[PDB]
Amino acid sequence: TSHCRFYENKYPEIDDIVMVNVQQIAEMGAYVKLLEYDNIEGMILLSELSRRRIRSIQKLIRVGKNDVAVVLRVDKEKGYIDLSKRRVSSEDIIKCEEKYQKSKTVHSILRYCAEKFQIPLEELYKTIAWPLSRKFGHAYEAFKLSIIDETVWEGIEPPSKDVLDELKNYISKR
Repeated sequence: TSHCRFYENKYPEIDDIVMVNVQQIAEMGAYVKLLEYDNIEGMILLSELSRRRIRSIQKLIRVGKNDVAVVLRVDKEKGYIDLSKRRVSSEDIIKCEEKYQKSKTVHSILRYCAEKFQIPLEELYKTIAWPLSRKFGHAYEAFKLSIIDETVWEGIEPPSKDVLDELKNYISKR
């Protein structure tokens, strides 16, 4: 449709560095959404927001803004996810931002097709993006590689040869 998770796994793994958007700041901590996992809910309790004891949170974290966090716990039965901002090194922030930007581009591209050819976005991910990602590490890389090498598309069975062409074609411009 118009939204779908970036990766194959529904939930992130522990120790994963995810990009998040801060929805609000409660008394227990911050509520955020995982931009890369179709906006599922995640929490960062106070002691994990920083070392200091804020007692004036809206000062350190600004609502509506993105941020980087590490996954500490994941309860798949209830859908709860515990994250930390504290523990993220400055290097992790840079790596996370780079990956997100790439995943964002891939998504934006696949979205173009999803609409145009009127097909469910998740099918394209399952049929193009993830498989390519499984082979070249990240779909974004495969897309760039495809520009200079057709052998990339080998094995990929799109929903219809028609879409694959519009894709090959779209990746070219810009």
